[PDB]
Amino acid sequence: GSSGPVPSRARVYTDVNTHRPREYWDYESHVVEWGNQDDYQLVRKLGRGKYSEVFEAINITNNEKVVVKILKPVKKKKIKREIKILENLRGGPNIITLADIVKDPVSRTPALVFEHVNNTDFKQLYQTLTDYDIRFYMYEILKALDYCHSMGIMHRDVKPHNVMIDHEHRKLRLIDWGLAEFYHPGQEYNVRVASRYFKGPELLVDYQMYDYSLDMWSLGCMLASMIFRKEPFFHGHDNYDQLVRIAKVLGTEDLYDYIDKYNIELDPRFNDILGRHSRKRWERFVHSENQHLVSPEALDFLDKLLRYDHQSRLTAREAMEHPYFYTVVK
Amino acid sequence: CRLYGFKW
Ligand SMILES: Nc1ncnc2c1ncn2[C@@H]1O[C@H](COP(=O)(O)OP(=O)(O)O)[C@@H](O)[C@H]1O
Ligand SMILES: [Mg+2]
Ligand SMILES: [Mg+2]
Repeated sequence: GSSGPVPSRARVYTDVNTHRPREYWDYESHVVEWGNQDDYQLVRKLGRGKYSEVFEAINITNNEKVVVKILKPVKKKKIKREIKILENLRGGPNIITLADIVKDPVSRTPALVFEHVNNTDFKQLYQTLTDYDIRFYMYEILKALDYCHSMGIMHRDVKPHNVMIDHEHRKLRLIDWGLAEFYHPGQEYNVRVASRYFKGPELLVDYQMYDYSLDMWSLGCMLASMIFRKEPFFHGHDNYDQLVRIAKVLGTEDLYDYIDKYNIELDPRFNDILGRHSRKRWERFVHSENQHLVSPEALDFLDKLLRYDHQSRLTAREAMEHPYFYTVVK
Repeated sequence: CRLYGFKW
């Protein structure tokens, strides 16, 4: 009716899940065949979150180094979703490989076993990357995103900690599919996804009928942080300040135009913190320490990712066609 | 020595 938000459809891969067998997207129907937890012995801790503890492990059956993601308690439904998405996407370009699924017989805590990537913490790696290296790795992330989008899946948590890079090998893997979801046209999704600094404006203004283009806003945040050496690029103290930090750079004219296009009801607590902002030029962030990473092609690409209107952003495949990537040896 | 069922 007249008070609804205006509906939205993905511009690309719109109907791909509609035309699949139901079992492809119906993760609640998925059945796990448990492996043998005794195959895996923990060697070292790698990472810990609200949802998981992650270890380097040895598969004692083949002496292979693996990674074990011990899942903190969440609905069984969410565990099947991450597993089904990983199985659907397994073998795709730069997608992490799920190797096994096991459970503690005592605590019943389930665990995902993955391909190991010999990551370098982004807080060390990114400040060492050349202009070439940034274009190269951005192109590798786009191969994963065009792949997962083409497979009807939105990642919904694109950020450095979910991008594993074995820099020795120039090997990149997009990991963490625990917040990923199947794109169905017209479906309203939870806006409480992604991480604050990488949340798209659609999530911050509570627009639920979003799509793959969310991941392209996140990727823009990563690119900005990289080329300008400013991590994170949009550093909000909360979801509301996050949109103010965005609006202070991209300006409020295109934001209000976005809110008006989709008839979004702005939470009226924005009424006193947002105001009106000029659109700044991407050149205000360029300086002696980062100028070697910045080019007209880089700023043009970033401008085409960081758009309020999700429908206006480059898709992953349109991004792969951008002049910024012409120098990447393919 | 064990954590969530896994041997060290
Ligand atoms: N295959 C892997 N190889 C190396 N490190 C990994 C791997 N998978 C996860 N990690 C590390 O563990 C962290 C948490 O794993 P992730 O899947 O992102 O869990 P969560 O959903 O809890 O964020 C990652 O940010 C990364 O540092
Ligand atoms: Mg993660
Ligand atoms: Mg996650």
